[PDB]
Amino acid sequence: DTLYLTQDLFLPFYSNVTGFHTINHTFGNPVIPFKDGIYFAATEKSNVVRGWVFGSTMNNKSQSVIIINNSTNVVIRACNFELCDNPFFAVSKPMGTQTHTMIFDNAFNCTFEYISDAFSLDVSEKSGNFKHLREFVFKNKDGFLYVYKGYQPIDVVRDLPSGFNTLKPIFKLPLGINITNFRAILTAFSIWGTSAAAYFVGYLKPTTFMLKYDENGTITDAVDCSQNPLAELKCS
Amino acid sequence: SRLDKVEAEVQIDRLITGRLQSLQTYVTQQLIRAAEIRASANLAATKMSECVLGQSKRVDFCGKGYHLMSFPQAAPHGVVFLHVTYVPSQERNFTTAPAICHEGKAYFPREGVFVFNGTSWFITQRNFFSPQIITTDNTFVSGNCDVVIGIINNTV
Amino acid sequence: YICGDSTECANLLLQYGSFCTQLNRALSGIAAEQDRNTREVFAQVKQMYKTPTLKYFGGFNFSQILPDPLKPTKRSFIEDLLFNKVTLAICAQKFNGLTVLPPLLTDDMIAAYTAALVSGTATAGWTFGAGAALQIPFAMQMAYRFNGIGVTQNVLYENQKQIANQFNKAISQIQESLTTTSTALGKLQDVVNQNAQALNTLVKQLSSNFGAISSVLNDILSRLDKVEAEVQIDRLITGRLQSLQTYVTQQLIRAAEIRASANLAATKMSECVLGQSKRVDFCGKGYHLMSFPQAAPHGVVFLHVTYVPSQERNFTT
Amino acid sequence: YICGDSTECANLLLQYGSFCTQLNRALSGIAAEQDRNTREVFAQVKQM
Amino acid sequence: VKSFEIDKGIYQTSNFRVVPSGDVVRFPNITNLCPFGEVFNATKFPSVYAWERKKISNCVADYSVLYNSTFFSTFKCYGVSATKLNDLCFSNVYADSFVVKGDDVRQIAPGQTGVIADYNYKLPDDFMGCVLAWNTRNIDATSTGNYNYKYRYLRHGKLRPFERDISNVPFSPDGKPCTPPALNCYWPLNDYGFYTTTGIGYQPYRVVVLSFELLNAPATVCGPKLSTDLIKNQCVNFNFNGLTGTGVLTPSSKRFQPFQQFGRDVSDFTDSVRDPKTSEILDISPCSFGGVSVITPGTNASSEVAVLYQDVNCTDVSTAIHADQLTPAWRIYSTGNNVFQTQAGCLIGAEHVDTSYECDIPIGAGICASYIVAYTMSLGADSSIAYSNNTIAIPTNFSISITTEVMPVSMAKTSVDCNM
Repeated sequence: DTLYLTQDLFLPFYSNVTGFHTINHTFGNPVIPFKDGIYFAATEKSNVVRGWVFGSTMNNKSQSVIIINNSTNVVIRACNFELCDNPFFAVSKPMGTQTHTMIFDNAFNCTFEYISDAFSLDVSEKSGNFKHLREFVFKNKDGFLYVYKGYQPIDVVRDLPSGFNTLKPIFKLPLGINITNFRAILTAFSIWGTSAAAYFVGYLKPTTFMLKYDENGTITDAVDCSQNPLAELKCS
Repeated sequence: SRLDKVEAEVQIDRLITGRLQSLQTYVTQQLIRAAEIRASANLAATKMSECVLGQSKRVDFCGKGYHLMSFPQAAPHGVVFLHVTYVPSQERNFTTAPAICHEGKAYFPREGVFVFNGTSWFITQRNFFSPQIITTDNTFVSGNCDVVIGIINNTV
Repeated sequence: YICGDSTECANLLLQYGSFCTQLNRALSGIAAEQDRNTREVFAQVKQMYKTPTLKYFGGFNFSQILPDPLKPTKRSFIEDLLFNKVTLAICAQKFNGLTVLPPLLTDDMIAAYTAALVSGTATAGWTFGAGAALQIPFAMQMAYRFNGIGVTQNVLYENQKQIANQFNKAISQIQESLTTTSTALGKLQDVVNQNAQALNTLVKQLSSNFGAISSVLNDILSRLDKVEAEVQIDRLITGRLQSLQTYVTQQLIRAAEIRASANLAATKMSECVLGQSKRVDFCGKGYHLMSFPQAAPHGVVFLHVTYVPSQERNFTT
Repeated sequence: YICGDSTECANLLLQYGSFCTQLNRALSGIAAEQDRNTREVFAQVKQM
Repeated sequence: VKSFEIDKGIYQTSNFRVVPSGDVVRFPNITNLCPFGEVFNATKFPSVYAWERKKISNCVADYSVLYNSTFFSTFKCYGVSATKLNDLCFSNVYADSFVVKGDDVRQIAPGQTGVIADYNYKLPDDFMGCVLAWNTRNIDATSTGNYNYKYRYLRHGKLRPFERDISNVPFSPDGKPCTPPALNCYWPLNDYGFYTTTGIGYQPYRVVVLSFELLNAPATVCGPKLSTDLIKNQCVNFNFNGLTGTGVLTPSSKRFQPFQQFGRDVSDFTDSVRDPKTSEILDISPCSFGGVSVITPGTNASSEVAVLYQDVNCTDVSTAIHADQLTPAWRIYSTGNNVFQTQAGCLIGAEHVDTSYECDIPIGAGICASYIVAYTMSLGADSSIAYSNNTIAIPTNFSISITTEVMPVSMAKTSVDCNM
C-alpha cells in the first residue's frame, strides 16, 4: 500500500508495437536488433514460440546464447554457434515430435551451459482461443541477462489487448556477451507450417514509473512519467 | 602548537564550519524571537494607544472587566499595565416585560434593554441597577398592541 | 532519527556538541506554546454551564449546535461533520525516531468548552465575561444585539417568526453546504497537509545518501572496518543533522504563523462570541448580530450570525 | 544556481536528496501567500 | 538543568530505550566447503580476453585464507573492508580470473581505463568486492619467451561493465574483413612477454576479481557463524543473512510472495522479514523508546519525583525495570504504583484521584499532577442556571479590580564580533 518511484528500464506506455503476424503464407523470422533490452509477447496455441538466439553478428564468430526447450525442460547454452538462415523445429502435426533438432551444429570455445528444472509442456498443433500468452522481458543490465515471465488468458481476434499484466523475476545469467542483433525460433509443422498465431516486439527506455502496490503486495496500476504532463504531474 | 601545514587546514575548516553553523543557527533563532517580540511590541503599542490614551470598548482586550482606566508602568525589557476594570458582582431576580401596552399600542423602552416589570414599576439600565419612572420620555411610539410578550399599563 | 543506533556513531554525534539538546528544547517549547494556544482560545470560561436541554426559544432552535444526550457522543452534529471532513495523511511504535505527542486538552473536553460557550451565549445573559450571567431569555438578547447595529427594537418583536424561520433555514443551509461540498474548509486541511508533508519529507531525507557509500546505517556497518568508516558516518550525521535542523527551523516559523492565527482566534472569540464587536468586517461580513464557536480538528470554526440588508428604494431628503 | 550546468555535478546534487524540491515548494508557497496578501488587501469589492 | 533549586513543572530529560536481552542469528542450514582451494590455487589460468567466471554457491566461506598469508601481492578491496567480511551472507559469488603484466594492475579499479584495461576487461563502478593479485614469476615466466597467452589492443570502442569478447576479428577501420598483413589491416592480438630476469612491471601476475552479487536470492554463501533459535515478543539482537539490528519479533499477517526475502513498509523501513528456515515474521525493531520527563514538586516543599515514560504501554516498563533493562538505569528507584491511561504513557510514582483539581502540572492528555497525585482534570466550576422566562438578574453592587497585564516590548540588544 505505497507508491514507489523508481528509475529502471521499462516499456513505455502506449508506444509502438512491431507486430509479426505469421500465417502459412507469411514466414516471420527475421533478424532484429537488440538495442538495450526488448519486450516480447506471443498469442499461441500449445507453446510454439520456444527459442531466442541473442547474437552479435549472427554467425560462427559471434558468442551467442540460445534459450529453447527440448519439450521437457529449458536448455540454455552459450557458445560459438554456426547460425543458419533457417533453424527450424520439425514438429509433426499428428504427434509433435521434434525429430530434427538441428540447432547445435558445431561447438568450440564454449563458455556456458545451463539446464533448468523440467516441467510439463505441450508441443503439437491446436486451435481455438488464444489461451496461451507469454509476456517476457529480455533485459540487459551490468553485463547480466534478465528474463522475466507473466501469464494472462485472453480471447482476441488478432490484436494485442489492453490491460496491465505484472511480470515476475525468473532468470538471471552471468554471460556478458555483446548482444546487438537477435532472432526467435518457431516451429515448422508437418512443407513448413504454423497456425493463426503471432508474436510481438517492443523496445525499452530508461524513464521513471510510479507503481501502485495494493495492501496484498501486487501492482494494480503503474503510471509513466515521461508520457503526458498529467502523467508527470501524477508521478510528481 | 602541534600542527604544521595543510593537514591543519582540515582541522581549522572543521572548526570554522561547525562554529559558523552554530552562529548561523543563533542568528536565525534570534531573528524568529525578534519577530515574536515585535508582534508583542505591536500589541503593546496598540494597548497603550487604546487603553491608556482613551477607553477601548472592545471586550476582554484591555482588562477583564469593562475597562474604566489604564496606567502604564516601566519594566525590565517590557511594559506592565494596570487595567482599572469594572466587575459587577451581585445578583437579584426581577421580572420583565419586553414591551409596554398603555393605550392600545406597544412601547419599546430606549434600546437600552430591560423594562422593569417588577410588578410594572420602572425601566432600568443593562448593567447597574437604577430605576427610572416610566414616562413618554423613556419610551417611543411603536406600532399597535399586537406583538408583545409582557404587559404593562398606565404609562402616565 | 540521527544515527539509528549502534555504539560509536553515538560518540561521533556527541563530538558535535549539544545539538540534540537544542532541538529537544525547541520542540518542547513549540509543544508548550501550542498547549498555551489551546488554553488561550477555548479556556476563557471560568464558570462552565450546562446545556439547558430545551433548545427551542421563539423558534431559534439550537438543534445540531448544542449537543444531545440521546446520541452517544457529547458533541453536536455540525461538529461531527467538521470532524468527518478533515482527512489525515495501544501506542504507536515506529523507528523513524519521530512521534506525535497527544494534545493536553482532550477533544471531548474541547467539545465541552464549546458547548459551554454556546450554552452561555444562548442562555446566561449578555454580561458574559465581566461577571457570570444575567438569565436573559434570548429574545431580549437579540433585541439588545439589534442596538449595536443602528436599528430600533421594532425589528425583532415585529418579525419574531420571520427571523426565526430565516435563522433556522440559515442553519439548515449551513448543514447542506458543509456535507457534499468542497475546499471551503481549506485552512485546516492546509495545516494538516503541511505538517504531513514536512514529516514525510523528513522521513524521505532518511532514505537518501548525503555523499556516503550507502544511505543507511547497520548495512554499511557490515562492510566497514575503521576510521575510513568515520568519514562515511560523519557525512551521514552531517546531512541528517542539517535536514533535522531545517525541519526544526521551519516548524518554528509555522508555529509563529499558527500562534498569530491563534491570537486572532482568541481575539475573535473574546470580541464576537462574548459580546458584539462593532468593528466593521472583522467578525463576519454583515453587521454581526451573534457568533457561535464550534470545535474542529486542530482549529476552530465560527458561525457569524450577520445582518445583510438587501432591498433598495429611492427617497428624497 | 547550485551547480551551473554540466552533467555529473547534477549527479552529485541528486546525491543530497530532494533539497531542490523543498526549496521550490517553499518559494512557490511564498509566492502564493503574496498573491493571497494582494487579494486580501485590495479585493474587498464585489461590486466595482 | 544545572541548578540546586528546581522550580515546579514537567522538565524534559534524557531518552530511555530497552537494552536487548537475547541474541538471534539465523542462517540457512546449507553447510558446505568452498572451492577456494581450487579457484585461488589452480594450475591453468586463462588470458584476459577469455576471463573465466566461476559460479561459487551453496557454501560456507572462511574469509581467513585471504588474511593470514603474505603470499598475496595486492589485496585491495573496493566495496567492502577487510576484517568484517565474514559477517555477511552473499548469493552467487563470482570469481573473475585473468593474467596480466605488472603494469595493468594499476589500471584495475572503478574507472581509470587507460591502455589495456579498456579493450579487454571492463569493471563497473558500484558492484565491487575485492580485487586480488599475486606474483607468479616462478611458474609462468620463461626467460627464452612465453608466447602462449595473448590479449587485444585494437577494438572499435569501449566495453560495457562485465562484457567479454573472444572473437578474433580481422580489425579494420571500416568494417572490412581483411587479408592481413596488408596495409591498414592489422591483427588485434599481441603477446605478453613474461621473462625471468626482466623488470617488475613485466612479471606475470594472476589477478582474481571477486564480484560480490549482493543478495539477489535467499542467501547461500555464508561465513562460519552459529544459527541459534528465535525469541518472539522480546527485544533481541539480529544477524540474518544480510541484515542486523535490534528488534521485537512477532508472527505476521502477510501475503508474502515466494520469490522474495525482505518486507519493507510504506516509507522504506524493514518492518517484516522472512526466516531462512521457513518462517515469515514481522520486525517491530522499535523495542521501546521515548523520553522520560521528571514531574517534580519544586524542591522547596517536597523532594519526591515521578517519571513520565512517554511512548509505552506499562508492560515493557515493568518488565524492563524489574529485570533492569533501561538505559537511564537508576540506583534508588522502585515501582509500587503505576498509573496508566491517556496514552501519553507510563507514570511511575503517582496515584489516581477521583476529586479533580485545577490542573497544576500538565501531564500529556487530560491528566494533571499536583502536590504526588495524578488526577484527570477539573475543567472548571460546574454550574447550571435556571433558564425560565421574564425573571432577569441585574447586578446591584460592583467593585473595581485593578488586574495587572505584562507585555514584553524589546528583548536583549545583542551583537556578535564574527571575527572573534
